[PDB]
Amino acid sequence: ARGPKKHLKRVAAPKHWMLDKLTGVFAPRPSTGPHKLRECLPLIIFLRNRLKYALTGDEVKKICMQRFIKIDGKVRTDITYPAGFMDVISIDKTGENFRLIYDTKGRFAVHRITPEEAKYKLCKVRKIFVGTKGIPHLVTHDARTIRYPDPLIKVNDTIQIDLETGKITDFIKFDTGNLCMVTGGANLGRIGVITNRERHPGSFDVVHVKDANGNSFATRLSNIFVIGKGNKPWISLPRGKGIRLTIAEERDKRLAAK
Amino acid sequence: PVARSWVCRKTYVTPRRPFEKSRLDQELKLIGEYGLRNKREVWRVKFTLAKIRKAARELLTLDEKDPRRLFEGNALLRRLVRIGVLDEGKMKLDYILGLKIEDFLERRLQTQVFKLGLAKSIHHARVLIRQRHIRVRKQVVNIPSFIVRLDSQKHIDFSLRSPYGGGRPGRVKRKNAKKG
RNA sequence: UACCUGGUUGAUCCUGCCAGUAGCAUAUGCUUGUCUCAAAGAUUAAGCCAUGCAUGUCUAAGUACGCACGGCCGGUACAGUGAAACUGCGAAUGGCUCAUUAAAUCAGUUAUGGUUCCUUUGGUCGCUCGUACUUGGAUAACUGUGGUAAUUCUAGAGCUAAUACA
RNA sequence: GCCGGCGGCGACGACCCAUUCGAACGUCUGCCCUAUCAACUUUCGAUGGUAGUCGCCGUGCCUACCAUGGUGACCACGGGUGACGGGGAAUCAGGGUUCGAUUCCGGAGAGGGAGCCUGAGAAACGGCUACCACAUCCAAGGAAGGCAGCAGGCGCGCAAAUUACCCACUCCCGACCCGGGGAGGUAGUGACGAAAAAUAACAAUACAGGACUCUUUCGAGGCCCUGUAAUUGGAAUGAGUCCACUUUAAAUCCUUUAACGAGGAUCCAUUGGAGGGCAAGUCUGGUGCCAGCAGCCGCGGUAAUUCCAGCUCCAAUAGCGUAUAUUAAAGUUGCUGCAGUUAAAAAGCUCGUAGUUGGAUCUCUAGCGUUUACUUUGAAAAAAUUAGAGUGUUCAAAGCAGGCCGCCUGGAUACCGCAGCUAGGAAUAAUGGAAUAGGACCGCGGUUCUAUUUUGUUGGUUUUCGGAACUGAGGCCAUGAUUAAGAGGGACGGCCG
RNA sequence: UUUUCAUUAAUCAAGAACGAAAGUCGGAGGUUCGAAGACGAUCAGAUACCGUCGUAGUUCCGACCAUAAACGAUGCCGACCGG
RNA sequence: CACACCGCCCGUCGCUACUACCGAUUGGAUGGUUUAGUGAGGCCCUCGGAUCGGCCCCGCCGGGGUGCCCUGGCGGAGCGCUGAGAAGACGGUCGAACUUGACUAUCUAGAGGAAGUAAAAGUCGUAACAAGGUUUCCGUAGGUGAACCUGCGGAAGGAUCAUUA
Repeated sequence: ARGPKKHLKRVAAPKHWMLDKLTGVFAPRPSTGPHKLRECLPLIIFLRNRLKYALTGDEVKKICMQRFIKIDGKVRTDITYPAGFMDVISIDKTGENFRLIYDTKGRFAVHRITPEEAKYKLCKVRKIFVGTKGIPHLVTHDARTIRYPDPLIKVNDTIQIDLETGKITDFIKFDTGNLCMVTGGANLGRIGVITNRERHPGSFDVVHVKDANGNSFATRLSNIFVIGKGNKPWISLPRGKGIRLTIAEERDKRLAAK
Repeated sequence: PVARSWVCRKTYVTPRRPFEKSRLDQELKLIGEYGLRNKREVWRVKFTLAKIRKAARELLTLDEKDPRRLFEGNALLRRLVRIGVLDEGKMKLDYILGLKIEDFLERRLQTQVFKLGLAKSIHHARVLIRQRHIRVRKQVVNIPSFIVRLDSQKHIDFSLRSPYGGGRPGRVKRKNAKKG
């Protein structure tokens, strides 16, 4: 069609939001921002559907327009603003801080953090370039362009940024025997340790990840995010420890709890 | 575009040959025994049984160590133990094929209301249920085709409001009491 | 539920089709108590349309000398609500329909190291060695005189704004 | 506010880079019927080359000058399509066949073509400009058109609803918490179709009723059944009427609940059949090969099991006929899986290109190994749909919820042709590794050039080491050709017709 | 056949060779038989069967034509299965 | 043939109904390709300059600086020299559309011509099924109201699986 699309049909929305069929015809339609439309989360969904604070669409803008909600220590009134992976949502009214981490089954989970941990965030560097009198530059997965990076930071490494400033505190290299998390494909939300990468020139690089419970799986390089140094994570994990336990013991656990 | 679902399903299959003695008899025996309204209700239970049997048959063909067969098999058997057409002893997938229409028609609320001695005939039970006299747990049901769960069996009581149970005279008794 | 049954002969065994049997959709007939869910001018004519409506929009924050309102304080440029109009943005989304279209459309897979991109989100914005304590002209709105049988037609005259135009 | 200058919190802006939403051009593989379409394209660009032009860029996109190419029985080109393409739908043993205008994705067009302004984005039509076809007003000078948006009307036809109410929900747009939206929501019409489910149940009477016990029979019972009783009896009740709520933007419907409401419970169940196929009457009136029935075979000509009726019975049941497209039946399109002596069918006969099929045999040193097909694994692959886990919608079709006395939960999982990526296997099937030996493997002679270490650094000559093609010889390989098909060609020998 | 070549094969859209009798063009020759036609019989009628005659043809040389119950109504190549 | 040879059955010609084919009318109708000629409208280029400002020079003149310069009012004209700029015009390009011939898709009335199928009490014969009273059938050729008859060469699906040293 002519020009860009403005709407989004409800059934055409990405599955990990878990919008039901009958509520309406349209969906939230995440607006342009740091994270991709397919792999983000509108605040209207997070507030209304996940935290169960707002009932209707009006209550969400009535919350947001009173400027009670910050994303990465910055006030956002846009109810369809895309907050994606590693983004820290802060409610300073009720003093509640959330980090958006994918759960085992492959969706953003309502994972609370201490206010002391809502100071920094981890970020995967997309590229590294230099320009105009050679001040080198870095670009990350949440589109934060940072000047004068540490020259030890190469492409596909992770960096820890203080949210109040815009400067790198510490960084993790992408090497063998490092804790990573999958952010795309069948294995989305699984945490594990790198074993090796198999470089395919002129094509996608494939990496092999071993889980804590002896489960080994492969994934594309683009869908990898280093979260810890060695085996120890630099952030809190969700309810489960990123362990994909199968339907058999899912049933056994559920029936055991009953 | 409208915010409506069009997910609707047929619950009965008509017979291939419309007029056939031996068959018509067998269906009329089932109606007569369990006071069913019409032959749709017999075909409904045949269709549901057939689908359970087809699920069991297509599970058997997979190998005995397959995770999918194990999980699906256990879930099917659990549900058929839950509804009360099997027991813990006979809880093998092979035995699913050895069920029949009688086993499923026994679990109708109409049948159980008759078998527990609330009603004094198979025809009386269907009326009594439909008239809002019967209730399971604390829920007043008026659905003859309510398939009763094994654990939910031990309490089918008269709905408290009911004249028969609750203790409130109806139109006939009220009218006879006023003209008495 | 991996199914068949009538029909060529005086009778028989075949080839073979016609007829029956069940499902699904469009029409249509007669019948029609309760309750939930629910398709619906596609086929023929992407044939033709009276009438009404379907795209508009203001925050403390671009332009307020409409008394249209009452309010201070009375030598306080501008108390405020705010029609109108200039300015900004939207109107390229949505909805409808299936005429076209046969390696075309389209689907799965890869490429832009061969290109553009409003907007959002980051970066950048005394890095340049050469009236400023704020420069210039107009035009709406408004008032006043009009033309045409006629339209969301507009000419002439008198003022006045900028995040308009310089 | 701080000692006439210096400042904090925003909002509008902004050249350029990154990002998000895209968009546009491409890459590989995949589509229905037609030979009564066999050669097509290149005058006027067809295929490629060099240089430009134009464009946001790559490019015959276009111009100039050259070359003579490019596609095609592996079906080009041309014609047809009651053809928008997919996700899907119906049917169904396994294989398949048929449909997919229609709610999600992509494409296209606003009566037919063409041209353009504005803008980041349009060749926009609820923007403009012209022509073609239709048509509105008119003072005849001129003016104004676009429902394949929602209603509604005409036409067309076998075929399809209200000139309704609201931005409250889901979202979109704007300077914007505040405005607007026939997107969308809610009613009305609605037997397109799908789920649940009324039209009675129980008790008491008599049977020249049935079974069970006693008597050899007759004839004896609160043991269990029975109806064509308008016989007898109170008990239960939704359909309707109609308060009050709840529901809702406001209402409606439903659920909830006062009052009324069942004895031909006249508060009445229909649509098709009753010779066979095929469940049900050789019962009684009427008609007389006339009227009609009959999908097919057949029934009717004065005793009609079949017509028009009465009575009775059967089938499915709030539904059941009839017509027509389509699927199974059809192993009557046959890949699985059919036929071809006589039922329909092997060319009169031989050669022959394309096509298909094809005899034994051979047990790893950052680069490889001779390359595939085949098979197993891995990542990638939109939801909805389909299968399928969990969950008492009061059950179910559904829905994605819910459950416990502020809490503990769920929103799984599988499949996803083909082709393209990834790592194992090496049976099976193609292909080749050395035949006038320029064949492998080893150390040996020289020609040209170069690496950019070196004579602490620096300028001129000559070098080696690091690395190539060309060669004049040499040693070694257990040096190199599998067999010769009751496959086939050819040779020769004596006949034969 | 104690010879040779060493997979060169099988079956075949397109495209080819041949193809009875009759039939059509030109030349040669015409014995017999004989479509057409002329008569004589039989017959209700016979335009046929039977008989007498007879043109084209039947025969040869050079061009065409491409069909038959062109039949074993039975495609070709290869293996196995009784006397 | 089975109603059983008093059987079955073939064609011409005859009446009726329903289909289709051929056909002079160089038949109309609608739509698509195009030879040739014309060319609305935009867009581009080269011009064009209706109008609208500014710079200027004096006439009547205030104040400051020191006859001259800056500073305030106004009117005149210089083809003076700078900017803006509408109508219109040559040329270029995209190009709807129009006039005339040609090619071609479908439907469409048609004098008259010549078929097929169904209708079963029409008429003339009896071709076939028996050795069907001339065995039947195939290919080709000629001739008859009609089935058919005849020549030449085949076939048995014949009425002969056989005929003798």
